[PDB]
Amino acid sequence: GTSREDQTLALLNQFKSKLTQAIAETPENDIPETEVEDDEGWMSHVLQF
Amino acid sequence: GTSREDQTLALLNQFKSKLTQAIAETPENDIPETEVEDDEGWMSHVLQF
Amino acid sequence: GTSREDQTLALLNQFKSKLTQAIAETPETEVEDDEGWMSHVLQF
Amino acid sequence: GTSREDQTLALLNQFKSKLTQAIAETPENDIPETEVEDDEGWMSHVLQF
Amino acid sequence: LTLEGIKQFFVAVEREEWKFDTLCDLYDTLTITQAVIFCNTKRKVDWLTEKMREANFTVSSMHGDMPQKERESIMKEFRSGASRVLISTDVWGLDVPQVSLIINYDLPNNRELYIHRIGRSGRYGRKGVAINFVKNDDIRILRDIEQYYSTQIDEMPMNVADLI
Amino acid sequence: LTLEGIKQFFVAVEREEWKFDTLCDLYDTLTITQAVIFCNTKRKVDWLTEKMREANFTVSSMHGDMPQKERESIMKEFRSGASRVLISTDVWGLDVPQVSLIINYDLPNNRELYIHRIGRSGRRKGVAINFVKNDDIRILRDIEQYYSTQIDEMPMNVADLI
Amino acid sequence: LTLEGIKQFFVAVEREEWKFDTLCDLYDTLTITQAVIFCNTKRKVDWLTEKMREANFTVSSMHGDMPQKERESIMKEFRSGASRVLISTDVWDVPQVSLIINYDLPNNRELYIHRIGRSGRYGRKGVAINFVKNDDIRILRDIEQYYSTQIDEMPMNVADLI
Amino acid sequence: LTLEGIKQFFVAVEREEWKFDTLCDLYDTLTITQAVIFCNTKRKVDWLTEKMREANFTVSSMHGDMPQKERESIMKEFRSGASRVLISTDVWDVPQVSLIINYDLPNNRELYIHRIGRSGRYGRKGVAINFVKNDDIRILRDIEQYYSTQIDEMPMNVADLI
Amino acid sequence: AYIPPAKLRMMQEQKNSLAYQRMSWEALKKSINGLINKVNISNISIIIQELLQENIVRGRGLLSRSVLQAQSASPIFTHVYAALVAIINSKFPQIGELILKRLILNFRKGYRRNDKQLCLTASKFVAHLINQNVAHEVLCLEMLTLLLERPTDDSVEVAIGFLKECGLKLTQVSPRGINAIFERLRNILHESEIDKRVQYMIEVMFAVRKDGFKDHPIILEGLDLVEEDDQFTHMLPLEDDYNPEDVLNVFKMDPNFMENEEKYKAIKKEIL
Amino acid sequence: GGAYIPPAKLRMMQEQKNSLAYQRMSWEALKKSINGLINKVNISNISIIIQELLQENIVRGRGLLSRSVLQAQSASPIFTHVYAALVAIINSKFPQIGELILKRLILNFRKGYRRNDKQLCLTASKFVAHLINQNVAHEVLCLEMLTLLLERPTDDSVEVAIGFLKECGLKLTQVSPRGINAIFERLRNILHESEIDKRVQYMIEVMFAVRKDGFKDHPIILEGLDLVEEDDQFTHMLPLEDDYNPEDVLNVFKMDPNFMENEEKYKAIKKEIL
Amino acid sequence: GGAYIPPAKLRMMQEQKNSLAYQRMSWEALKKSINGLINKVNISNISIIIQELLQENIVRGRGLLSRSVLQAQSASPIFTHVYAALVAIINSKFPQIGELILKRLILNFRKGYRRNDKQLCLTASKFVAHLINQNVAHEVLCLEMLTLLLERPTDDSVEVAIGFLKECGLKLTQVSPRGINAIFERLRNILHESEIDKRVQYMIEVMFAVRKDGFKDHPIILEGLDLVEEDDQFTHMLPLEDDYNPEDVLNVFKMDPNFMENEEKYKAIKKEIL
Amino acid sequence: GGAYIPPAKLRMMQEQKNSLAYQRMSWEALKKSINGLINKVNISNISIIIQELLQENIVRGRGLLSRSVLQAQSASPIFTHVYAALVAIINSKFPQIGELILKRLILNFRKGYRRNDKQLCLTASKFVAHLINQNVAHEVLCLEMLTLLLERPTDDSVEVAIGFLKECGLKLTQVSPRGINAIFERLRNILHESEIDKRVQYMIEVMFAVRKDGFKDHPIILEGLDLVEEDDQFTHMLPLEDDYNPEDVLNVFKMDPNFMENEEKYKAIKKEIL
Repeated sequence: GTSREDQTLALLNQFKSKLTQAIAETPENDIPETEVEDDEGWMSHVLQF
Repeated sequence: GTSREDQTLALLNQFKSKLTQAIAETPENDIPETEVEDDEGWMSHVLQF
Repeated sequence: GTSREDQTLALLNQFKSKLTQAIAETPETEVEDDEGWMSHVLQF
Repeated sequence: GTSREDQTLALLNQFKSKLTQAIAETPENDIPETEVEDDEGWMSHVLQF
Repeated sequence: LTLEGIKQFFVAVEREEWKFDTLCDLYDTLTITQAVIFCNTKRKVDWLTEKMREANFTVSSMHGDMPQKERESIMKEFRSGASRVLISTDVWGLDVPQVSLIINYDLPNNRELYIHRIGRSGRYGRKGVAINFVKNDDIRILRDIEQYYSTQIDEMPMNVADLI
Repeated sequence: LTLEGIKQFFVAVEREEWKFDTLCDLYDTLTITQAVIFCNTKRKVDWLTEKMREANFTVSSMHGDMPQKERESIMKEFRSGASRVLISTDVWGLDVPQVSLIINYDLPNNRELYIHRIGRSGRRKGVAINFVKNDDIRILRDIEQYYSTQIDEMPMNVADLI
Repeated sequence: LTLEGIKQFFVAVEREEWKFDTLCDLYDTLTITQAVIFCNTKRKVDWLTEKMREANFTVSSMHGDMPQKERESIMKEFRSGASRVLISTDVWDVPQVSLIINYDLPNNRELYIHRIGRSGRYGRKGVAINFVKNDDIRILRDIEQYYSTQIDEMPMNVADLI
Repeated sequence: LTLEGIKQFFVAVEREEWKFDTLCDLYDTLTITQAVIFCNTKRKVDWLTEKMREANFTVSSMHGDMPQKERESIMKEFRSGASRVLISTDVWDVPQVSLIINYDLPNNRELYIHRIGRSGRYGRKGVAINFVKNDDIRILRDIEQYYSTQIDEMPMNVADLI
Repeated sequence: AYIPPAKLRMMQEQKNSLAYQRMSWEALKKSINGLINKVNISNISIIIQELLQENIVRGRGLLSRSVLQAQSASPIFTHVYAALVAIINSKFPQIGELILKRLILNFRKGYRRNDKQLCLTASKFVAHLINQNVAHEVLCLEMLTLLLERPTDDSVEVAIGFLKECGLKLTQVSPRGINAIFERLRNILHESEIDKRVQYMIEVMFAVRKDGFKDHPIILEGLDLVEEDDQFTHMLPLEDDYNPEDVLNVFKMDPNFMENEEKYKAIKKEIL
Repeated sequence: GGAYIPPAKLRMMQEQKNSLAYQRMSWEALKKSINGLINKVNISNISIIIQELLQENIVRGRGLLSRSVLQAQSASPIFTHVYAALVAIINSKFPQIGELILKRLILNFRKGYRRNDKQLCLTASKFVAHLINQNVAHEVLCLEMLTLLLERPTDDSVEVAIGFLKECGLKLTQVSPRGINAIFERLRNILHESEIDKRVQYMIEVMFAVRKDGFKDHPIILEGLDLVEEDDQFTHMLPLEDDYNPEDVLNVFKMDPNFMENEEKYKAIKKEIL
Repeated sequence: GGAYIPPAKLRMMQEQKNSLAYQRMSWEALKKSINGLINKVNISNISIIIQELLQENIVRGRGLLSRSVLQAQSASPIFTHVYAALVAIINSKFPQIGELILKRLILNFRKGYRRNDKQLCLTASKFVAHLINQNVAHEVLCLEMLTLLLERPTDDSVEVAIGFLKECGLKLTQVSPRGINAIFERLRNILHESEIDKRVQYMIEVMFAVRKDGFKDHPIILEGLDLVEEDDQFTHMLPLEDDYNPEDVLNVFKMDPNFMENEEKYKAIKKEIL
Repeated sequence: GGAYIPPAKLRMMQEQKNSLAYQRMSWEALKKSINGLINKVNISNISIIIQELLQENIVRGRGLLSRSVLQAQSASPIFTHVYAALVAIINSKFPQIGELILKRLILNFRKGYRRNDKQLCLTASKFVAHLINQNVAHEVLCLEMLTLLLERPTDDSVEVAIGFLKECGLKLTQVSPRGINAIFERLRNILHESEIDKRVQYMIEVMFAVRKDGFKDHPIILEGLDLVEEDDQFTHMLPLEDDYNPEDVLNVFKMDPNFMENEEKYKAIKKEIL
């Protein structure tokens, strides 16, 4: 019940920590110019269809 | 079928009576000169574009 | 066999004669209840 | 109950498959002579304290 | 699903003994393309199809206990017109356009199944006839269902042959 | 109606015996969202729907003898995704955008029905497969010439060419 | 061709992002019989017709690359009233056009008159709205003086001036 | 009894005030399975066990005045692992003792070997820490010469030398 | 309000002459209606024999009207109805002639009055009665010629639906008639102004001809129950003036009632 | 007066509860949404446009939808038919909107007839014709209008009357053959025993020709717009002569204390109206 | 290249006593059978398709089944739910296949996100949502995906996130109410404190409307697909960010020396799995 | 090298303002506090030490806590059970730290197995057993370990397997009877069909005796350590063979720019975790 919710929110907070820190090390998320890779650079990337 | 049409013709004859009596009560439909109102004087009026 | 078909087509030709001659004599009508059928055309 | 046991035994069978197949590709488990590595070559190794 | 447009009738069979005698009489006075007969129990559907085949009816029987695959094989037979009546208990509207008439040989003890038996979906809704075999015990449930579904069920007249 | 953009293929099944076994094989090698199977006769459509349901297919059947209102009620079931294949004879474009495939289990007897089966109204680019037998190849190259289009022999590589 | 009598307006869209949002707002405040919207590029015309059809507009699309014979068939569809919007670039016959929208301002100036202008003393009087951005404003009053016409800033009261 | 093999250390606590703060620091830098803490008086062992239990230590206390049978019954509790620290004065049985700490140097010297020393040739290679104050250094270098052993000043690097 | 029949048997009981005639008439009507509601392919024989046990010659108009009402309301089973007729006509030809006459007048009435569903049902019934050798093939050809002389969309549709049912019989019996019909169909397909949908159905009609009407057989297996030498094929042209004899549907007292009933029982005990 | 501002730049200016300003904002948004949807309607998108319209609170804003539909029909008569179909759908679900539209349309027609406003006469008559074709209004209205136009016939009156008859003649023939026969008898009587221009005489002759064809060039409803079954439609019977209140107050905003309650109630019936 | 030949014409060419060539033939036959079954699956036939799939050695071909299910879901998202249900059944008996499908699905979603592949994002997100609904994957995955999409939100990111939430919102509400409440709070904040297009604000409004409706148009699992009881399901916990190996080598045939023995072992397990 | 200094003698030297030096000082202080707390833990004080440990930012120092617990368990196996109990509590509030310790423990066990490190094998196996008992790890880990040890059994391998089974056999019997029965049948077959030393016969016989005794000397969890109910525990399932990253970089200090924000966030989570 509430235990599962505490645990899921803890995992989510760890993810948010690893996420907000991954955009810091990426070269200036305001103006980055990278290659079009085939695997992933995903954690920092943003969507533009 | 025929019932609806009997009723419709009854309503139509009632309308024609209310129309011809309005043509009777209008001030001399041969030579009437009125103003250009904004609502209606319609039942006696005739079309002249 | 073929005798039956010859006889059948003779009857059919008599009907077609009465039909093409029935379309000549037809003249807006009313909706009758029995028949005016030989001339009528279908419009559902 | 029994569902958890079926699932755990399925995972165990997967492990046994990956294990018995790991002994085939290793160089002759009867007489292998390798180096003393620091990480792992574990799936084929046998214990000799 | 709803009941608006479905002409709903009931006949005072007064007790079970005359129910069949009523059903047959209906077939002697009405014009039926195909029909679906609904009864509550499985023993009753078995008895009714066995006695109707004896009366030279082409009937297919169905109940909720058969697998979801054999009931397809019998309803395929009923839809093909091999049988002209289908007697069944509650399993589900229906998927047969040729059903001129639906008979509740028994009124449902639990009411909220009635709409699964007689009700039709608007798009595929065919104007049909439903006849309820009510006994003196079933009269209590009969007009208890009229207010919940807000529909109306009229006592069948002898003139019903001339009012579809 | 036109055929432009619709990839048209044919496979030399060579005789009726191998038609069904081919159809099944197609379902074992292709990726199909939904499909429409066309047969000439209604008895063939009945047999095929029964034989596909035997193979645990979710099928809806349709033929020109049913009323113009029950056919709508069957295509509503097929469009809802309750069935994933629609087997039918000649009745009409179609009313399903997600149909990955159209299969002519039978080639049309007369040529002028072909475009009513696979053609699209106002050309979705789709794929059509024709089951041609050694007797049907004459009608194949009558339809290739009449509509001035081209139908290519399907390759084993067709799985990698959608 | 001339511009006399044609009510000409412009709206300060200020940048491209708000162009579409303005167009929709126009359709929410004006009464339009039919309209033809002009854009500069062909990719832009395609993008706009696809994004407007998403908003459930009845649209026909046109660009200068298709042959002079198929666009006859597209404008025949638009004239029949099957579609109520026509998006096109510059290529050059519809009395029902209540409004003309330049979604893009014309790149070279003298094409504007081919878009909005009317031929001869007898010609249909219409209304034109120009989507001007802060970069395009330079051409706006560059075109007003050449043809000696007037383009007024659209008012909030425009709903009462047709 | 002898001292060979017992790693012997001392730390300059400089005065009594810093002894406890040092002891705690040891538990923050060393890995201790169980330990035996030696004090001279019963006053100090009582006070020290009270302060360690206050710090949430699992402690068993022992002194020379209780009967020789109740002290065995207390050491049975300490050997069972119920407590992970045993603080006691000099009395007259635990292999799991990773550490022996002389919270005090023994006032008279001849008791030192009875506290940290081991019985036979192979009892246990262990570590002993002596809490020496600026007044205690004389007793330190009386004990170093009497037993002819050497006690080294503990390094901060001791964590990597067990 | 209707009351179930059991509670009706308690009201009155009869003693076998004047008042009786109406009771037996109503019982015959109900029995015929029930049997016609019951008939299908699997039970055609037992329904035939139970019907033959009833006085269907005295109530010949009643049986005719019952069969026609059932077919008009439930066309899905027309073929089996035709088969039923084909049996009774083989034993009592006057009843078959009566049914055919009233059906022809029904078709003509619907055709003149532009009654779509009735035209479709009556045409299907006549087609399957020709298939059963109950009526002469002349009727089909005359109907198609009428429908196709000055063709409209609806006329062509009904004609094509009618041809689908009886085309195989027409091909076997009168090949020149049906190929002439198809030649007219091609000529109308090209040089006649008509909707695209009906052109589509004309194309599928030509496809069906190429298939040889295999989806529309003459008689389904289980209903070909009278061999050619025992059937009586009535020849009723389309145009002849017929009296449907509605007077046969109303009750009338006959002085030789019991004698006529016994005579029917004696005639029935010979034909099995 | 005042300069027009794009909506994006207006959302940047102010932002907003159950307050009054919310009611006014939602009122204007409803007006704009309805106007846009009515501008969008055509044959290919009628069904989805109907369902999108039903998402809006059409009971509170029934007058807005009514006057918007009437404005669109008056300005673009080429689409009267589809507009009628749209009404025929909403009238099948909310009859009060159909009755309201019919009332103001009849009042508009009478005003135009009195004021000799030609184009308005033509548009209103075409709308009435196509609403009769869609079974929204009772056939009495048509017959009363034709007799009115043909009682004291002039060139323009007969022209407008026959143009209206072209639109509603097939429905009138199917529903009331004797009434339309009276209309045609009056047309013949004016053709012969009345002084008229040669043009209108020719138009009467071609009208008789059109009647002989059975109005096949003017069908009831073109394929794609017969979307309400006869048994489910509600045909309002509004005679021509009755005095109607246009209920103009429905076009002006008013605060209702049960605002959110009424909005949720409309959503609850909408989750039923499919 | 080369012309395709029907299989009947192939059986006349060569016939095969079993080991290497048999393994290759049986591998291709298993691939074809699995592909056909995945093409056949629907709600009305889920049970028979399950048992027929279990008759095949799906643990030996777990990569084949994984690839076929993912291809079917990517090409036919209309059936994602039933696909998930299928997984939910097999995962209840062979959890390794569920873990494999889940890991490659996560890598697919991440690849699409990185590559700005719209359709792949939508399909993978819908698959993740319905696998969450079937208790095959842990709900943490949803919440991290939504936080990723909404941290620096763009129009397209908000669109894909709102479409994803539509499918799994009811499950998230039942299992983790505070997480979904945080998601909705962020949605409100972006609706207000950000400059945005009218369409995307409308999408946020319809999301709030669906939450107010209680996801009545997006149930957890449709009636007929709740076939694994909570106590019998094996819910895999695979976070979004973890580094996974999709084990593509499991899709390529390899000879195993104890082939017939392990095949008999699987047959013995199949005579146990009902 | 260099002489050790008491911490008190350090307070006179330097004093420090959330800059970098504060972060590093607090990192060293957290490491020392965690080490002390892990040295203090026992059965009688588990609750108070748990709450005092939760007062520290164990998410920031999850690698520190993991390696500290692992070191303490490796050096003092007599207390494995209580260590496991500690994990079972913290893992119930922060599953990520339990996953970290479990991954590094499995990797340690595999390293010891490969390197023939007896004491390390025994220690890691005992820890895994008691983590299985506390519902922290999935039972598959046990069964895989026993199957590995007993596939090609040697004297030392059978010793390690039997010592491992002694600790977790009762839990395995309650949870997976068929697996442990397979283990016992294999044990009998080695007792009979293999030539062996007297020691391994004694160990197998005493294991069968312990099974006959019902593991009365090896309970699942000692009275005083059943502190999280099954429904509140998060059982991580990590197979033995999977490739794991021990994430040693989490044991070394690194500056995070949002340090104080994260610390206050953890303080709020601590005011939530009781």
